Amino acid sequence: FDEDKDEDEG
Amino acid sequence: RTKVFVWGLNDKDQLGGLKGSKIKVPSFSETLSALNVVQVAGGSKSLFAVTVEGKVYACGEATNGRLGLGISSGTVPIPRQITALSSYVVKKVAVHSGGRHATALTVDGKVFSWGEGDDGKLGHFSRMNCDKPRLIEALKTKRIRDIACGSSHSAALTSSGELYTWGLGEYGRLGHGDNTTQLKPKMVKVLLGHRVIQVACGSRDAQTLALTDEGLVFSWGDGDFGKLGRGGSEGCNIPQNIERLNGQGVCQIECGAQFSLALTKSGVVWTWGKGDYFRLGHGSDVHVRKPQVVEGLRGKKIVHVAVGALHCLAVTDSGQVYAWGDNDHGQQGNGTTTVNRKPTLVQGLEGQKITRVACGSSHSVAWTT
Repeated sequence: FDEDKDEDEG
Repeated sequence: RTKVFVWGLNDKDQLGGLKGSKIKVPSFSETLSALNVVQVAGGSKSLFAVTVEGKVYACGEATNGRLGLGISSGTVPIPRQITALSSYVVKKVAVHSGGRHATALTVDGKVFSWGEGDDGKLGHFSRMNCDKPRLIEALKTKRIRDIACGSSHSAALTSSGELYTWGLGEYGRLGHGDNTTQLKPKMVKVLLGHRVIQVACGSRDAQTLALTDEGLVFSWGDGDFGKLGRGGSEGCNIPQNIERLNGQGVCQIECGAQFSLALTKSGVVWTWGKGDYFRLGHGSDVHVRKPQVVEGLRGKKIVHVAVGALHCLAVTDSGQVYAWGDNDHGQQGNGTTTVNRKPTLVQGLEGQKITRVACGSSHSVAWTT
């Protein structure tokens, strides 16, 4: 977990 | 003609018309290459392009009105012109890799802002969002030569070298001696007497960097992970000189997520700050609390650099692009999702003499001139 990592939403 | 290449995360089509969510190899962007761009800039899952004509095009996630296109919910998958600025010639768009607001500077020195309004980062004496660019009235009587945006604050500097900051005051990122939020641009009086020529703003608990025409680098704001470059982790709300960089010839400064980067006239790159996921490029993921030369680039004359959240890009004078940092979304351009612990030559650009790079939160751009 890094607060500044994006999540691949699709 | 300018050939534009993009890669990295593309879930909200922030790469401007490519198929797939993780573009792991630099891919030619036909939509962006047709525009003849002078600058590309990357925000939080967003992309902005300024053309030689002076128009601005945007794509990616449109939440919080971050694209300045009159909307504030969906995504725009094809670069669309910011028609609100069509009567001006824009010179530069400022946006942070983890930013949801942006500013635009025209050739005649006018500044517009748009996007998320929290903490007064747009500078309209308020905290309102703006779906479309709005002229920053407080800067009208000033000839603005450069701009910069963090995630929660913004900056602009005049031709005479005075620096203005505004936005979230917490942890001293604005540099006025207190931690008060400024809803309007306020001049950093401490730096009066230096001609500030560049400024960079960070994200979250953010730092701010400033560069003078004498080569002096100043920093202030949040001190976590040593991103202020003066050792330890203590923050400050007054600009302090980064003594280590004195006499190095710093000509460009940038702020990623919790880390800072400098590039010198002779092509040397320095990084410092949070080390997690190898964003600093020293081979390890430990923190670096004073600026350190990125040894993996020694002997290579770097002419331009860009920083994302957890990744960086550097262009040699011979047109090669080197990348380091995290690769969860392919933003390294090594054809995989494997981290580059050290600066690594990017794939698929041989024969393309790159002169400029840009980064968003998790995506990367390179283009030629």
